[PDB]
Amino acid sequence: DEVWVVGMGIVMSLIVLAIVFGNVLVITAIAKFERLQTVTNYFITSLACADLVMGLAVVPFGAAHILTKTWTFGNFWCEFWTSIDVLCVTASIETLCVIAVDRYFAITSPFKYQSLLTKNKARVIILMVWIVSGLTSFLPIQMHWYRATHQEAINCYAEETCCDFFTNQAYAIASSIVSFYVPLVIMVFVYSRVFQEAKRQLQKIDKFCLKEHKALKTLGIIMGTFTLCWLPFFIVNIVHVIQDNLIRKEVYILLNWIGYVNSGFNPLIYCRSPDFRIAFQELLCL
Amino acid sequence: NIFEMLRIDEGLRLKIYKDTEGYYTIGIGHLLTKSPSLNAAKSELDKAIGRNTNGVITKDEAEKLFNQDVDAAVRGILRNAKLKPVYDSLDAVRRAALINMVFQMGETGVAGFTNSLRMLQQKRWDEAAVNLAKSRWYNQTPNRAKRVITTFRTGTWDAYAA
Ligand SMILES: CC(C)NC[C@H](O)COc1cccc2[nH]c3ccccc3c12
Repeated sequence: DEVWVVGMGIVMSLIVLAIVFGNVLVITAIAKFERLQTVTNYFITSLACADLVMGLAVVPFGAAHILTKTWTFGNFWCEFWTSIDVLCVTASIETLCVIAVDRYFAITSPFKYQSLLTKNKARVIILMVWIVSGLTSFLPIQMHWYRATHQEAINCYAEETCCDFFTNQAYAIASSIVSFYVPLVIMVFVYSRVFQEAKRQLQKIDKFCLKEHKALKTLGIIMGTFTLCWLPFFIVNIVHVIQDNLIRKEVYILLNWIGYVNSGFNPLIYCRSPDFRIAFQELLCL
Repeated sequence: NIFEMLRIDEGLRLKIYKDTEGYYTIGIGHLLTKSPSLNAAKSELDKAIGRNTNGVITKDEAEKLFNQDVDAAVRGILRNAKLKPVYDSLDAVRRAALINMVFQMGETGVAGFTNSLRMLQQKRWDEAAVNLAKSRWYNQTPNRAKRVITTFRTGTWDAYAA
């Protein structure tokens, strides 16, 4: 169906343009305005960077893969591409986790709603996040530790026109737990405690601004969204590790692409903040 | 087009490998030689190429060889007295399907079906498909056979692209 391929081309093009446009907007707004410069928005900058790399580097080539029903870019770029993908997701979840922890230690310090870390510490933390992310993504992928030993996967690897991710049960489990699950549980617990704290405060005596609680609600929204988008995918991984082919490939791809679409939700979620809204409408010449 | 068809069905491999028969093959469906010896395959290859490949070749080169093989394929199909009449009565699409069948099964192998060719030349598709579905080729590779057959009945690329 050429008509179908064009329709999908238009849809996913709108998608990519949406992602790039949005995250670019976020980054520009955060970098340009001094009012928007804080540890939290530095982490948000890292996140929008991850989603941006997702927009430019990964999503387009995936779209091309599905539309053309084959890989035209060669094995080298296939591998590097996958590396980019896993790297991005890992870095993202780790970033959100770091944000959660930061908010926890910030709300509960004797001085309240104030985050003890200065600027050069935050940058260091982000750098480390990306380092360990690429350490748990690129290395395994560049060392071919994921590669399955069955003839199908081998044929797909040696095949230049075939890009498909095949993982031995071990890599599936280990990588999915380390790169996703652990930091997920961490984030959930920590930020739950953060909401508990926020509630123990808001009911307490004055004065502590409501805007900050709204901000906690916002971050809570980013995290909730991310987890809700990527969860079905990472669940299915373990599903196929236990009993493989219990779920159709198409479905897998679908959930995969849900996780993808998640990358453009953040820019729209940050609109909750009056600051980001003023900034946005400012850069847009409104 | 046809190149896309073959590029899909057979597949494209950058490095030398042994085919389903154990023979040495590289690029798209290009047979270096039939022999357990990698050195003979290397000789054949270097003779087909400009310089020593060691068994590794570029995408471009692979395409060059594929072109030589398609040329030789067309020439063969034309020279064969049995296949000639059928290929002349087939439209470009079904011609491509045929060239596929000749790529995979070779001249003789394809000339193996007398009635299939007979009816293909008679513009009777369904029956022909019914004949090709009971074949050995279909049983061996039911996927490629189903796609090619569907290409014969439909006379369109709808089997290879949606
Ligand atoms: C279509 C492909 C190339 N992209 C897959 C997912 O988007 C994200 O992949 C991951 C990100 C982070 C950790 C991961 N562990 C895995 C285990 C199996 C499959 C994917 C992943 C994975």
